[PDB]
Amino acid sequence: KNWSALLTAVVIILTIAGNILVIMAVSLEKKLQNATNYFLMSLAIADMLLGFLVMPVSMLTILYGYRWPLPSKLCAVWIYLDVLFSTAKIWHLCAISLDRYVAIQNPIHHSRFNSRTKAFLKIIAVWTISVGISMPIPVFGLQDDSKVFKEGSCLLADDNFVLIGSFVSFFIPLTIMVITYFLTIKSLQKEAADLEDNWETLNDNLKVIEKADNAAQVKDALTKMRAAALDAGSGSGDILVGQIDDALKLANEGKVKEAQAAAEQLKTTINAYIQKYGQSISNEQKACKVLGIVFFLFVVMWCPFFITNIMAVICKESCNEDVIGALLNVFVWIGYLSSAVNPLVYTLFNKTYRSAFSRYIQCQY
Ligand SMILES: CC(C)COc1ccc(CNC(=O)N(Cc2ccc(F)cc2)C2CCN(C)CC2)cc1
Repeated sequence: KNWSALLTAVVIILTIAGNILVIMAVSLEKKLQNATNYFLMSLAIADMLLGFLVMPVSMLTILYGYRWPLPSKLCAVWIYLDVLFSTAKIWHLCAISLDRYVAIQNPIHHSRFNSRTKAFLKIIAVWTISVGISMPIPVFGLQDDSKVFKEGSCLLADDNFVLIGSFVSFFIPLTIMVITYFLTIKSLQKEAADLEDNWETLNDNLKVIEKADNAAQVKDALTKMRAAALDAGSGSGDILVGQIDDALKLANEGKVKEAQAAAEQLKTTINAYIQKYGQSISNEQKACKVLGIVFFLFVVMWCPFFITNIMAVICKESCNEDVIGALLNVFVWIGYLSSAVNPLVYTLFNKTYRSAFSRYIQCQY
């Protein structure tokens, strides 16, 4: 009746508002300009399109009693959209991890000069592959009207489509995301270990310089310190390398008594920069944790719908399907609420998201 129509109607507007907020935050804040936030904005675009088009149609179908009120030729469109955006999201997320798994493994990943157009084309390519995956739904639904209509109700009825799409769209990106998340935490655990080794090497060679009577000892210690400071090529790694090379210039000239005071000043710079480099890896893994959270939430909230759809294929004879069919009618809306959940996490964890969204609240832009 109507006591559940209101419950399923708030989800649409919450999804719309939250994802429009996310789009505005990504497109407005100058601090979010990188590949990950561009992918998140594309994800928010997909969520906003899903909430603007598919969710209200599903709501009106619910209020009409799970009956299709639109022209019969548009049903194949509806499912297509419901596949086009979600398949994007599960592949957008799967993209991000992969990118963040590989774009950080090059030894100069902590550098500036991010490839904006490269990430833009990556997003376009992910959308293109999602379009290619989603094309069969309308292509084979326009020909056969019994593939998108299951005895008067507009939903996927082809068991082959259900199985393959569940494998292709849902399970494969989920497994890829899990494996890449594990490999990402394993890889990032090594970053914080090499940095500590560089810090220890710098401390050892600074101890060596402080107590010295030779001229080439300074050269050896400064060379070892030069190798340690190189690190992930931040660019201000080279400002520390440049200062070390300045002291190395003093040593190679010959004045030992002058190089030691310089290295003392560089020691203060070294401690400051390492506490800045090791802090950068902390954010590098915090973003990974937040993205893992959003992966988990999306997958878990879309799980029951796929579980029941897979159930409805193989055991079509040895499984009761009286109330189980009605379970899908709320599992689909759990999957829809997965769209609205993401901005909540963004406001819960990412500080810039919190500030921007609070700015837009309480009678303000
Ligand atoms: C041969 C295939 C390409 C044929 O084409 C297919 C492509 C995809 C699938 C599997 N995808 C869905 O079951 N849905 C979309 C989805 C997509 C991705 C996600 F991560 C989450 C949800 C459901 C469609 C029905 N509505 C009501 C809920 C969502 C089925 C067939």
